[PDB]
Amino acid sequence: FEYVSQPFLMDLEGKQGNFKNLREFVFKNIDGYFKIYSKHTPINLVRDLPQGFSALEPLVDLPIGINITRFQTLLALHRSYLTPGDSSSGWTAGAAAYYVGYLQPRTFLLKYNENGTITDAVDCALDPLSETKCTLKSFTVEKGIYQTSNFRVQPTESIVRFPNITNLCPFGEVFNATRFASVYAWNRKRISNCVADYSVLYNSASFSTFKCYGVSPTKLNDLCFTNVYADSFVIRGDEVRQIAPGQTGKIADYNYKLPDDFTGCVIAWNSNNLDSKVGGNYNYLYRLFRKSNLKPFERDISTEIYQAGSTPCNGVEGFNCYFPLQSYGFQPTNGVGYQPYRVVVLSFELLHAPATVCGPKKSTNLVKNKCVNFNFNGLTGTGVLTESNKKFLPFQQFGRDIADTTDAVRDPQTLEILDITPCSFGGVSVITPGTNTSNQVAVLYQ
Amino acid sequence: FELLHAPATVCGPKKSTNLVKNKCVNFNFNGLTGTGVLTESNKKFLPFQQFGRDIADTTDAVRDPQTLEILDITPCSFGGVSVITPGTNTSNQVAVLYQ
Amino acid sequence: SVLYNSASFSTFKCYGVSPTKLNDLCFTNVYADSFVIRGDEVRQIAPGQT
Amino acid sequence: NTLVKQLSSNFGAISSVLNDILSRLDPPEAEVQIDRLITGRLQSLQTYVT
Amino acid sequence: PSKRSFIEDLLFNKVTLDLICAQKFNGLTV
Amino acid sequence: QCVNLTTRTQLPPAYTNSFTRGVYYPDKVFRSSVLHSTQDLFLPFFSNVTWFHAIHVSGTNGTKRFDNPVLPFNDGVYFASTEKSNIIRGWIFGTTLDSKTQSLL
Ligand SMILES: C=CC1=C(C)/C(=C/c2[nH]c(/C=C3N=C(/C=C4\NC(=O)C(C)=C4C=C)C(C)=C\3CCC(=O)O)c(CCC(=O)O)c2C)NC1=O
Ligand SMILES: *[C@@H]1O[C@H](CO)[C@@H](O[C@@H]2O[C@H](CO)[C@@H](O)[C@H](O)[C@H]2NC(C)=O)[C@H](O)[C@H]1NC(C)=O
Ligand SMILES: *[C@@H]1O[C@H](CO)[C@@H](O[C@@H]2O[C@H](CO)[C@@H](O)[C@H](O)[C@H]2NC(C)=O)[C@H](O)[C@H]1NC(C)=O
Ligand SMILES: *[C@@H]1O[C@H](CO)[C@@H](O[C@@H]2O[C@H](CO)[C@@H](O)[C@H](O)[C@H]2NC(C)=O)[C@H](O)[C@H]1NC(C)=O
Ligand SMILES: *[C@@H]1O[C@H](CO)[C@@H](O)[C@H](O)[C@H]1NC(C)=O
Ligand SMILES: *[C@@H]1O[C@H](CO)[C@@H](O)[C@H](O)[C@H]1NC(C)=O
Ligand SMILES: *[C@@H]1O[C@H](CO)[C@@H](O)[C@H](O)[C@H]1NC(C)=O
Ligand SMILES: *[C@@H]1O[C@H](CO)[C@@H](O)[C@H](O)[C@H]1NC(C)=O
Ligand SMILES: *[C@@H]1O[C@H](CO)[C@@H](O)[C@H](O)[C@H]1NC(C)=O
Repeated sequence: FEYVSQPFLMDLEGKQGNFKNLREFVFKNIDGYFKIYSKHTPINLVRDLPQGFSALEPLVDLPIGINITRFQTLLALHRSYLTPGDSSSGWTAGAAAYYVGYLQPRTFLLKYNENGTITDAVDCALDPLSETKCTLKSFTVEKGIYQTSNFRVQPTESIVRFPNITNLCPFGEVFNATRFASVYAWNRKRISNCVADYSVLYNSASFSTFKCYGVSPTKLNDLCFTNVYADSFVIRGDEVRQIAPGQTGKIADYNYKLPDDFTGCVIAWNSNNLDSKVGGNYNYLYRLFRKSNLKPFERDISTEIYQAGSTPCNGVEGFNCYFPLQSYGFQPTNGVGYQPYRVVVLSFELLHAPATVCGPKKSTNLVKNKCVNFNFNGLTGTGVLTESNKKFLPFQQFGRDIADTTDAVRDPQTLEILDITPCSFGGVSVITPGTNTSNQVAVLYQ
Repeated sequence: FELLHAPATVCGPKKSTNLVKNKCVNFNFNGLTGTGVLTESNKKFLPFQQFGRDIADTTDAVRDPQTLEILDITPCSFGGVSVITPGTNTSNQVAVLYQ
Repeated sequence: SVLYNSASFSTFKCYGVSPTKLNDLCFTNVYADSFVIRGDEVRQIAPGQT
Repeated sequence: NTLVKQLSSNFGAISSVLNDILSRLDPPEAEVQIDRLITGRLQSLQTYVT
Repeated sequence: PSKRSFIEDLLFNKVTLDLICAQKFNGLTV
Repeated sequence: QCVNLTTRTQLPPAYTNSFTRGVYYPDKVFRSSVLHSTQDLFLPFFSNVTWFHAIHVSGTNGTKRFDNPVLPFNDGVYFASTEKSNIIRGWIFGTTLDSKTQSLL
């Protein structure tokens, strides 16, 4: 980027007397655009800024698209017979002053004149009068009491509480086992009394299919579950596309049907260097025919002759009689849709029992009597914590209110009951005798 | 892509037609479409200003991309219709009133 | 019912009607189309697709 | 009492607690659920005002 | 201390004006 | 070409109230005789803004200032200059301020 304007010849004589030129600039760096706004005005003052109001018009919007974090101004010094010395010392500088101010996101109420020139503005956070003016959308307010805004005490700390569990449960066995089961006889595994490690599992082995419903994969390390389940099978590539709730498919897909509202996700990866035999591998078996559909999360091990035709087969395997179970044909040399994939399903459930499986958050100290953030096994919010007098039976975890909101909880570590009472909050009222008479106001917190 | 940030600079080959004013017609100003009367405007635009809008967040003034001329936009006259009738029992004559 | 699974079809999924319920509805003048297209073109044989 | 009770309703979303939705869902999938909750509570407030 | 006649006291005792707190925590004020 | 100027005199910075300066047009849409409420990067009213002046004070060992120190950019800059003999000329924006990264001039 380079730009040269038309040539000119500015005056270079050092003027005496008082300052007479004021030059205001606004520099912004937004979305790769360097925006410059400029304004020039004749003045007469020895220091400080004039009190008059003035607007700034856009000049250039240069599209560079780079960082700008530090900046420095350049000054032109004077050399003559009155400044003896070398280049480092033989110099003088004429009188010149400059002011630097920093912007920040604010809301302004601007007034446009008939010609569209901004002649006045109000900063909505300077003082109660300005905020009231912004609320009413006017530069003058009559007398009375006005409801302007609200307030709330900001939190001062954050606390995290997790159960005292140290042993890391092995996800390996359901992932690096020498052999798994068939599609129809899909296996199940329970996981409990664990500290979860979904972090490294996401990207360690360069998985193929990883996609989750009802929970974000990056947020899996922030939630506490109970009795994490695991499924397992190996199946063709194409059916992997319909291993998902609310989706139909073949009878093998009806063997393992997911519920409409399923929390968790499926993890699939490639398998050709262990499930491919030079002579062909046919150990794995799948279903091909059934009477009707199956309920979600249901297993079948029944093996009976399929009897769709109007003839009683009675185990003859004759014409119009088919064995419902068929064996997959897997060879190292086949189509791209013919290599088996190993699939494991993780399912989750919430708010049923004390938490037992969740990730490694270092539990922090407990601070009470001051309303702060908290995290009680995934129960977040804000509020003052204090001792409670309500007696919990040994099997009870927490209590709730009419508004279906938590107001009492049990500390997972020391098994202590605590109350929850959010910070004090309210509206704000401004009492003013009107801008016409005076600019004094009173503030009332209700 | 991005829209409504500056005067347009990249778009396809539409052969620009002649400018007709004082009769409410369709228009197309750099992707700004609609219907209305175009007429000369007295509102002064600063050199950096493109067009003007109103309380209802609809364009009312625009700048001609070719000759850099300011034009107003006013939708065609419209209103309701009222029928005055003495009843089907008596006669089949009616009167019409545009409000 | 028999056409659903007899010949081990590849692409089968229906719009505005559930296939398992196709045996419960009465129609008039059922139409049938016929052509051959490659693998990619199959994915956009669907309403509201270019 | 009815206005306060109206906060304990799904309105079609997965959960009726906004912090729960924010805790376990990324913004692109959380926006629709939050919108459903917002429109339900907006109607519940307009009825009381009327 | 409250300068109300006897009949006014009887009228006040016959009208019955935590439930309130739960309402207060959801932005509802009286 | 680089020369390190000498004979600078130490001087603590001085501050001045910003009054109501720093309002610009936030959009290129014309509006007439209306009030508009908009949120944007604006300089707050009545704020301390840093002040420098480069002047050669007469007398023996007078205060000689050539104030061009590196300053942060943050989210925007409002730079005002009062001039009589055209001393301040231009700006340099950058991150490392050398050949490693680009720098606007
Ligand atoms: C940095 C110091 C600086 C100097 C020395 C300066 C000088 C300067 N700027 C002028 C006009 C102007 N100068 C500019 C713009 C610029 N001028 C620039 O030096 C730069 C970098 C820009 C652009 C960002 C414009 C737009 C005018 C015309 C203003 C007008 O007539 O509305 C003029 C002639 C009119 C006059 O006397 O007011 C002078 C002498 N302006 C400055 O801002
Ligand atoms: C001006 O001063 C600066 C800082 O004192 C000089 O930069 C230093 O130069 C020496 C010699 O090359 C290096 O060892 C230092 O690491 C430099 N410091 C920094 C911060 O870069 C610079 O060389 C001087 N310029 C001159 C004397 O012309
Ligand atoms: C603008 O900010 C400066 C810097 O924080 C303020 O100057 C400080 O003033 C206090 C009280 O006099 C001193 O204790 C500090 O030492 C000053 N800071 C420095 C860096 O010296 C200044 O007061 C602020 N503006 C206003 C109007 O208060
Ligand atoms: C600016 O460039 C750098 C990368 O070269 C980034 O900002 C740096 O961020 C690191 C830590 O994230 C800091 O230690 C550096 O100090 C930052 N640079 C500077 C100059 O402060 C960043 O990618 C770029 N800025 C933006 C907005 O993308
Ligand atoms: C506005 O424009 C008119 C001409 O269009 C001009 O006479 C007037 O001075 C301008 N300023 C004000 C404040 O009216
Ligand atoms: C865990 O640690 C806490 C505090 O150190 C202790 O009270 C508790 O007995 C430990 N064990 C369990 C199971 O919580
Ligand atoms: C299975 O065991 C091997 C051998 O240590 C290991 O490299 C691999 O990560 C394990 N699989 C898991 C942990 O899923
Ligand atoms: C109140 O304002 C009006 C015009 O806004 C003015 O005429 C009147 O004098 C003001 N009241 C007083 C007491 O000055
Ligand atoms: C209106 O209708 C009634 C009933 O049919 C009839 O008696 C009467 O004459 C009608 N009016 C006139 C003006 O004919």
